[PDB]
Amino acid sequence: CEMKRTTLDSPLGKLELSGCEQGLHEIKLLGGPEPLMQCTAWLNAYFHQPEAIEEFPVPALHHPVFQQESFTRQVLWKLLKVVKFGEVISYQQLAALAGNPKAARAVGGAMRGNPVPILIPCHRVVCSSGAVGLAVKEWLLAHEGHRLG
DNA sequence: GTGGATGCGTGTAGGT
DNA sequence: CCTACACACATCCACA
Ligand SMILES: [Zn+2]
Repeated sequence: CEMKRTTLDSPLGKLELSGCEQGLHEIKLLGGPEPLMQCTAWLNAYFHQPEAIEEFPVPALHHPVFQQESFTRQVLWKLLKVVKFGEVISYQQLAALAGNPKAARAVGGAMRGNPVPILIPCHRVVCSSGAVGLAVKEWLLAHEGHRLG
């Protein structure tokens, strides 16, 4: 893992993309490799072309959580593959969806644990009460057309 | 290790 | 709607 970084300007501020050649390791908000370019492209699309987003290639993930099966990995995967743009799901819904229905709260942890936010929409996961750096979650949701309250 | 403590949840229940 | 509470549960953390 000979680490590589790169920072991209976004509506949210400065996103620092870091990963190796075997994939993206992490997307982090502050305020030369392919999985990095793919991710940069993808992120740009998400911000200025959410229509053709499903067209841009998802970068390869190489963060340790993505190096072996873990409930947390199952979740993050399910979440990315199932819940698409503009949609939302509740912790428990995802929990069951991932396999474990009673792991609603664990899923919350999995969300806290996501190393690649925005790419892996952990913002699209809300409370089964409809309830929703909170600013950013709300900004992403607004960007995906959601109401307030 | 193991074992208890932890938290981005949720349904039930009563109170304002 | 809101504080209170009981519970289920993958991780984390400190101690052995
Ligand atoms: Zn790597």
